[PDB]
Amino acid sequence: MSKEIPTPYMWSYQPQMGLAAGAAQDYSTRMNWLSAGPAMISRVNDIRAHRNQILLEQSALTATPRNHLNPRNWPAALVYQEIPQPTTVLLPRDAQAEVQLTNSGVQLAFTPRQAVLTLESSSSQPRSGGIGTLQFVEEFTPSVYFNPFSGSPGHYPDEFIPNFDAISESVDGYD
Amino acid sequence: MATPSMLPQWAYMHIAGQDASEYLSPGLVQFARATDTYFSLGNKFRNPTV
Amino acid sequence: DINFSSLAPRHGTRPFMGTWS
Amino acid sequence: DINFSSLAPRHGTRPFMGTWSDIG
Amino acid sequence: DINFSSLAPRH
Repeated sequence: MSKEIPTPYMWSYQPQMGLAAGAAQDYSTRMNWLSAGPAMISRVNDIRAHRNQILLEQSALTATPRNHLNPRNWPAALVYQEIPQPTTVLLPRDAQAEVQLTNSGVQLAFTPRQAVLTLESSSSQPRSGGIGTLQFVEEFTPSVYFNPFSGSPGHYPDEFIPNFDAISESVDGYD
Repeated sequence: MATPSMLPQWAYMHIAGQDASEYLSPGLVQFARATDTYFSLGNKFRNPTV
Repeated sequence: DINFSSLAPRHGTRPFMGTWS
Repeated sequence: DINFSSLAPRHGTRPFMGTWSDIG
Repeated sequence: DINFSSLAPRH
């Protein structure tokens, strides 16, 4: 079952169809090479234990529940809305009580009655698509797979493959 | 927790964490200061700068 | 198309209205 | 003495765990 | 060049 306490899987980035461009083992870290002493077995793999533990906690707090590593499209509720709020325009003119003045021979280039109009306005409809880059970090905390490739295929992460498509369940790269 | 996950590795290896004079045992710290005038031990250790 | 005559839209600009202050 | 003087009775207080001494 | 700050404890 358990084969080590393994290095996390770092997800890549992409210009977003809703994929995270697969993931791959972290190889910008030690903790699985050689040369030190045998008294560092609980001084260097206690480190690696600690890193993984911080990851499980970190992922659980900051990540929405999902049935898939890469959903390929987040719902409109779960993209995180950063769209603007309402605003007000003070309209500069009467055009229904300072136009009978120009018909009355007045040329123009606030002296008539104190009618001033305020107009409200809103902002866009919800969008569904790939996740933002600020919210990529919180949705893709590195994953620790603790029993690598154990059990039947069909519970293996195939979403760590940067060629896989989960809405056709095939890997096609045209190579 | 919710802290950086490379924090335990960094702390150990002195890329981040605490100054070697809070990391070292207190007896060694006073030993180094006493014999500072003829047998430096300051350059044998790292201070994290962040 | 075979048209030589514009439409009018038959409605002025902006449906949406603001309150007097 | 043709000269200047500046804010100097206060110093860079930073720790060897952060190059910036915080502000509330 | 110039690499790293003072890496010696202040005694």
